[PDB]
Amino acid sequence: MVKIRLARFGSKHNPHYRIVVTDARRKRDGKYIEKIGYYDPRKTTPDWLKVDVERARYWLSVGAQPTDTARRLLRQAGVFRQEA
Amino acid sequence: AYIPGEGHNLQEHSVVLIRGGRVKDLPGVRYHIVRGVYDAAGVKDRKKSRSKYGTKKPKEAA
Amino acid sequence: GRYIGPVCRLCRREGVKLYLKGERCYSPKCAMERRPYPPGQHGQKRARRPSDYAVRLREKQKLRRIYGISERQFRNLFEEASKKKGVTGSVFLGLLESRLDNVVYRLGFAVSRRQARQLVRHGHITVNGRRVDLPSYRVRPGDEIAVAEKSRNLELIRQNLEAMKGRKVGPWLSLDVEGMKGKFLRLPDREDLALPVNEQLVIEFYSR
Amino acid sequence: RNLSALKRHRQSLKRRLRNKAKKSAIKTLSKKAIQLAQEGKAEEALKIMRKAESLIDKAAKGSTLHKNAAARRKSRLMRKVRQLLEAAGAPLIGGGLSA
Amino acid sequence: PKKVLTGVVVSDKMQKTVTVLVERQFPHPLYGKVIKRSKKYLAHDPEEKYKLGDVVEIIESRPISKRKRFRVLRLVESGRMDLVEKYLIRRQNYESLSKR
RNA sequence: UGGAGAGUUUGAUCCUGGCUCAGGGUGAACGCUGGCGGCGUGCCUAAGACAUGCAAGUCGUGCGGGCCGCGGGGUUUUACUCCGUGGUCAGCGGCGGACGGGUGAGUAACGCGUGGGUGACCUACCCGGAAGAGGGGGACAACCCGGGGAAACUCGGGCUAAUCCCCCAUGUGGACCCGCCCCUUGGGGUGUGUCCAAAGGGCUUUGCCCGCUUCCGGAUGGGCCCGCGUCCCAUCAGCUAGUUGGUGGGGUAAUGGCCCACCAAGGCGACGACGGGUAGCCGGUCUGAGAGGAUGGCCGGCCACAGGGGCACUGAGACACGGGCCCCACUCCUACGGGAGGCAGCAGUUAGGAAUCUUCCGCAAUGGGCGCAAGCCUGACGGAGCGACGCCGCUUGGAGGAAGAAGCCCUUCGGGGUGUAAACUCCUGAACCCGGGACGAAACCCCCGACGAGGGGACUGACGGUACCGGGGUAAUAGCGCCGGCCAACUCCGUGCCAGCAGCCGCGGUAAUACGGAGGGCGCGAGCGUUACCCGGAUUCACUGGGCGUAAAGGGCGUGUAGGCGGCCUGGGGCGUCCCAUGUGA
Ligand SMILES: [Mg+2]
Ligand SMILES: [Mg+2]
Ligand SMILES: [Mg+2]
Ligand SMILES: [Mg+2]
Ligand SMILES: [Mg+2]
Ligand SMILES: [Mg+2]
Ligand SMILES: [Mg+2]
Ligand SMILES: [Mg+2]
Ligand SMILES: [Mg+2]
Ligand SMILES: [Mg+2]
Ligand SMILES: [Mg+2]
Ligand SMILES: [Mg+2]
Ligand SMILES: [Mg+2]
Ligand SMILES: [Mg+2]
Ligand SMILES: [Mg+2]
Ligand SMILES: [Mg+2]
Ligand SMILES: [Mg+2]
Ligand SMILES: [Mg+2]
Ligand SMILES: [Mg+2]
Ligand SMILES: [Mg+2]
Ligand SMILES: [Mg+2]
Ligand SMILES: [Mg+2]
Ligand SMILES: [Mg+2]
Ligand SMILES: [Mg+2]
Ligand SMILES: [Mg+2]
Ligand SMILES: [Mg+2]
Ligand SMILES: [Mg+2]
Ligand SMILES: [Mg+2]
Ligand SMILES: [Mg+2]
Ligand SMILES: [Mg+2]
Ligand SMILES: [Mg+2]
Ligand SMILES: [Mg+2]
Ligand SMILES: [Mg+2]
Ligand SMILES: [Mg+2]
Ligand SMILES: [Mg+2]
Ligand SMILES: [Mg+2]
Ligand SMILES: [Mg+2]
Ligand SMILES: [Mg+2]
Ligand SMILES: [Mg+2]
Ligand SMILES: [Mg+2]
Ligand SMILES: [Mg+2]
Ligand SMILES: [Mg+2]
Ligand SMILES: [Mg+2]
Ligand SMILES: [Mg+2]
Ligand SMILES: [Mg+2]
Ligand SMILES: [Mg+2]
Ligand SMILES: [Mg+2]
Ligand SMILES: [Mg+2]
Ligand SMILES: [Mg+2]
Ligand SMILES: [Mg+2]
Ligand SMILES: [Mg+2]
Ligand SMILES: [Mg+2]
Ligand SMILES: [Mg+2]
Ligand SMILES: [Mg+2]
Ligand SMILES: [Mg+2]
Ligand SMILES: [Mg+2]
Ligand SMILES: [Mg+2]
Ligand SMILES: [Mg+2]
Ligand SMILES: [Mg+2]
Ligand SMILES: [Mg+2]
Ligand SMILES: [Mg+2]
Ligand SMILES: [Mg+2]
Ligand SMILES: [Mg+2]
Ligand SMILES: [Mg+2]
Ligand SMILES: [Mg+2]
Ligand SMILES: [Mg+2]
Ligand SMILES: [Mg+2]
Ligand SMILES: [Mg+2]
Ligand SMILES: [Mg+2]
Ligand SMILES: [Mg+2]
Ligand SMILES: [Mg+2]
Ligand SMILES: [Mg+2]
Ligand SMILES: [Mg+2]
Ligand SMILES: [Mg+2]
Ligand SMILES: [Mg+2]
Ligand SMILES: [Mg+2]
Ligand SMILES: [Mg+2]
Ligand SMILES: [Mg+2]
Ligand SMILES: [Mg+2]
Ligand SMILES: [Mg+2]
Ligand SMILES: [Mg+2]
Ligand SMILES: [Mg+2]
Ligand SMILES: [Mg+2]
Ligand SMILES: [Mg+2]
Ligand SMILES: [Mg+2]
Ligand SMILES: [Mg+2]
Ligand SMILES: [Mg+2]
Ligand SMILES: [Mg+2]
Ligand SMILES: [Mg+2]
Ligand SMILES: [Mg+2]
Ligand SMILES: [Mg+2]
Ligand SMILES: [Mg+2]
Ligand SMILES: [Mg+2]
Ligand SMILES: [Mg+2]
Ligand SMILES: [Mg+2]
Ligand SMILES: [Mg+2]
Ligand SMILES: [Mg+2]
Ligand SMILES: [Mg+2]
Ligand SMILES: [Mg+2]
Ligand SMILES: [Mg+2]
Ligand SMILES: [Mg+2]
Ligand SMILES: [Mg+2]
Ligand SMILES: [Mg+2]
Ligand SMILES: [Mg+2]
Ligand SMILES: [Zn+2]
Repeated sequence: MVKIRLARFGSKHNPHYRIVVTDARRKRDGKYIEKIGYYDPRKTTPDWLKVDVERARYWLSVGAQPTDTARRLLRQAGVFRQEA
Repeated sequence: AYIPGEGHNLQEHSVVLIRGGRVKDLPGVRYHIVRGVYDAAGVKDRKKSRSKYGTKKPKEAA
Repeated sequence: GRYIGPVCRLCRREGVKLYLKGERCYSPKCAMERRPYPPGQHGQKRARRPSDYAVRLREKQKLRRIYGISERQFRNLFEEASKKKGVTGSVFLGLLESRLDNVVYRLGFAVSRRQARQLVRHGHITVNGRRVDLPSYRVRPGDEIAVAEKSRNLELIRQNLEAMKGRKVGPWLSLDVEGMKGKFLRLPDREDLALPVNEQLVIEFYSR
Repeated sequence: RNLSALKRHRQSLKRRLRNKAKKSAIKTLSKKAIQLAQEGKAEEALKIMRKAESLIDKAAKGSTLHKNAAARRKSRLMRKVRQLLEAAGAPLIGGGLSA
Repeated sequence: PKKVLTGVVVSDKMQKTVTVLVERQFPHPLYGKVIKRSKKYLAHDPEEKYKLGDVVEIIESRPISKRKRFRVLRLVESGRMDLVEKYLIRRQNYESLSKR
């Protein structure tokens, strides 16, 4: 099924994952369906994360699927707080 | 093929390597021989342009 | 790596003082007030009308030999400068001065550029409070260049800073002599510093 | 010197021998109706044609026939029989045909 | 949208089928001179009504047959066997270029 | 926001014109030499052949057995079945193995690029909506027994489990025939007839969860078709029998001459058919002022192939690298009595070659599959390893230091040069020594709240004690090319058309700035050269941007086919052309 995961960028010993929506049968650094933010597991930038919640949950309404590690960020990004 | 420099050690069944580049004075020969390769030893007692002539750096004083 | 060896000979190959030495290339001569002629056996011999090429070659070596920087790193700049818009020629020296080892020579921390390199290299120089042992480092507006604590002494630093009293700094610099700190205020236009070098001839030499 | 997933093949045979046998039936059985509906016997034929319809649509519970397949079969089946019986025959049991 | 073209008919010697000859003017990518082209299609005509000279139209359609993926749209002006002339000459003259 | 020219035809001139150089580029190679780090990149050749290892498995929340345990049911001799938990190894069933990895052979074609079509279609797992999950039978492994073999193993006889198989029921719904309605290429709907479903397993069970079943949507991934674009030779000019159209069938998810019958005789080509040759295409890449030219290697998209061919099975999807059958060739085991294998997966071996690496570490991270979840596999991947192959950063030091030693060069023997260079005196002091030491990790999971939200807690690092931090701390690799002109850099000697240099023009005949060494100089620097190839200069295929009286070039002359081109006014159309708007051009 279509998933939401991390895609290594940047360089060696210097990750800069791109968070994106694409088919699970694609290569992790392949052609994705839609880019929706990034993340720096090194914390070496004020913008070490960013999400387009309006566009993110949409794929969830159509039935997406985040990784166990992509969840973490997604949840710890303020996209899961159901609210009322 | 041309053999550059002064004096060589090439007999009949000698191995060798081709370079490319004609002579001119010598019609019908458009290839030079790389020195200090296979059976082509560099020019002995060469002190100037050693890059070609496949001569290695000699010892100065002792 | 960088150049090493006879330098007063260059001082006089171009036929101009360039103060690559500390006191000497600045004392009575770069070995030239003695012998103001070119090195080599053919020194005291008349010269042949230098060709338009040899002129641009000479006027180039001059400039590069001044900052004592390899032909590598060197042309890289001109291209980066040339890449830009405006004048490039002026922009060029802009990128030349921005070097760390350069700022140090100007800010009197050292007398010679080659002495300034040893400083930056060994780690006796600072930048906004950082250990920057890289002479290639390019500096911008407001950058603070001081000495590190492990070094804020050394009988060689006090001498250099001391000599800097009774002397001024560029219209694009400012030194806190008594504190060991300096600042890069702005990029020095062609005016801000005059030199035996006609850039325009260096621009031509690169459009082979 | 291999993998145990060689099963898949070792299985895939059964599924083969399974829906192969299931299919040889449909063919010989789809014939009955054809032959009959060709020769008057509307009654006895229009019970083989309901059956045929079975085995066909029944088959769609596995990886034998699927998609518009069973549909294309009948489409040509319970349309071919109606044309045959149309010549003489005269209908007898719509048991399968919304005439 | 389904591609739509305007061409003339030169053949109907196929049971249910006609051959339409199309043209298109466009500048040369390197010399910019406005030039013409040509492409014969196999037009589907079930009710074989159209004949030669029929300056008609055609529409992109589902595969009728191999080589035949175009149905006929409408007439644009029948009775033009004049265009079918210069086309007939061309193929006519192709027996004068033979390397024999 | 972008453009340089020079050398060589003559005694000299102008022109034409070719050859040559300076420039940038490369998956490179070769010579001489070679210290550090970082980030890239590394079989272009034999898509030749490959030992060994590894590269896809997973679920006991589908079943029965295996022994092993294991706390331990209960009694007519080595424990017992009873239990549960397991631990499981194989067997049954489920999911994946069609993704991910490699290669460029083939293909000049709807393969690709770009824009569209499908009222001619499929799509498992995922999401949403509606309805269901009623009963009744059966098989094969496992296992016991039997045969053959050296093996591969194989067959044979008889039991048994289920989410395995079968039948009936139920039909929310779906499927097809006909009529009808709307739309209108088989789209939606209607009526009537007939056909069609299911699966249980685990529980902090009596309520949830993990699944099952049919349908209508969502999403994603596709298939098929179409317009335009896609190299060289016309010294390949004619090609075609399923060939072109038809009818009707077979076939598929479905169109199609895809396949098969029969009907007709068509279909294609100088707008280059057919044929031979070369080639995987694009994003991009290199060069260029530009337009162009060249290129498709790493990374990304598509295609194709998986020893050479053919084929079908299973399946949602393959005609399937690590799945199967057959033929071929090749190779290997063998007690020869017979069987085995497919590196263009990761490394490595071998051959070929001018030439291209470790038979390394780790699943810590990211991604993938299986699972309720721990957890499991993962030569994808993260890293480390080798190669100045590339770009980048870094070092072999810094100040002072003589009217300026020695040595070696020239010399008119007065002197000039190497040269602040060294020495020498101070200064710092990369490497190394000691301690410290990571960011990369947070979730999944656990408790609270209902496993929702939220909060809290905990786990895990391959790289490796590595980057980096402190301090201690030593002056510590320099090589290569050129110095006739183009083109930057000159003297002595040796040599005497010899030995030799050479991109071009040309150097050497006893005074050679052109050979060979030396001194000195110019140019670069862990590089410097060489060879080869692409663009540039070449405006030298000239679209931008050239020529044909004598420099290469007007057909020997007409007639004329196709083709290109076309006079003054006015109207319709608005193809070309032009503006705006919008989509696409990741
Ligand atoms: Mg895919
Ligand atoms: Mg979470
Ligand atoms: Mg500018
Ligand atoms: Mg230039
Ligand atoms: Mg079912
Ligand atoms: Mg099937
Ligand atoms: Mg010239
Ligand atoms: Mg002449
Ligand atoms: Mg002459
Ligand atoms: Mg010319
Ligand atoms: Mg070159
Ligand atoms: Mg290549
Ligand atoms: Mg090989
Ligand atoms: Mg071979
Ligand atoms: Mg377990
Ligand atoms: Mg595969
Ligand atoms: Mg792949
Ligand atoms: Mg490889
Ligand atoms: Mg690779
Ligand atoms: Mg061909
Ligand atoms: Mg062709
Ligand atoms: Mg036995
Ligand atoms: Mg039996
Ligand atoms: Mg039973
Ligand atoms: Mg039933
Ligand atoms: Mg309908
Ligand atoms: Mg049932
Ligand atoms: Mg159980
Ligand atoms: Mg495909
Ligand atoms: Mg048909
Ligand atoms: Mg199929
Ligand atoms: Mg057909
Ligand atoms: Mg048909
Ligand atoms: Mg036929
Ligand atoms: Mg002709
Ligand atoms: Mg054409
Ligand atoms: Mg042609
Ligand atoms: Mg061919
Ligand atoms: Mg090829
Ligand atoms: Mg291109
Ligand atoms: Mg580019
Ligand atoms: Mg440009
Ligand atoms: Mg271009
Ligand atoms: Mg190409
Ligand atoms: Mg490759
Ligand atoms: Mg690739
Ligand atoms: Mg092979
Ligand atoms: Mg698929
Ligand atoms: Mg496979
Ligand atoms: Mg296969
Ligand atoms: Mg395939
Ligand atoms: Mg394999
Ligand atoms: Mg093997
Ligand atoms: Mg390998
Ligand atoms: Mg290897
Ligand atoms: Mg060899
Ligand atoms: Mg590697
Ligand atoms: Mg892992
Ligand atoms: Mg994982
Ligand atoms: Mg799980
Ligand atoms: Mg394994
Ligand atoms: Mg491993
Ligand atoms: Mg790797
Ligand atoms: Mg290195
Ligand atoms: Mg080398
Ligand atoms: Mg002196
Ligand atoms: Mg001296
Ligand atoms: Mg010194
Ligand atoms: Mg000390
Ligand atoms: Mg410690
Ligand atoms: Mg874990
Ligand atoms: Mg928490
Ligand atoms: Mg926490
Ligand atoms: Mg340490
Ligand atoms: Mg230290
Ligand atoms: Mg020293
Ligand atoms: Mg040179
Ligand atoms: Mg030069
Ligand atoms: Mg000169
Ligand atoms: Mg001579
Ligand atoms: Mg002579
Ligand atoms: Mg020489
Ligand atoms: Mg002499
Ligand atoms: Mg002479
Ligand atoms: Mg020379
Ligand atoms: Mg010489
Ligand atoms: Mg010298
Ligand atoms: Mg010299
Ligand atoms: Mg090189
Ligand atoms: Mg240029
Ligand atoms: Mg022109
Ligand atoms: Mg001309
Ligand atoms: Mg004329
Ligand atoms: Mg003449
Ligand atoms: Mg003439
Ligand atoms: Mg004439
Ligand atoms: Mg004429
Ligand atoms: Mg004639
Ligand atoms: Mg004529
Ligand atoms: Mg005419
Ligand atoms: Mg006209
Ligand atoms: Mg007109
Ligand atoms: Mg008009
Ligand atoms: Mg637009
Ligand atoms: Zn000086």
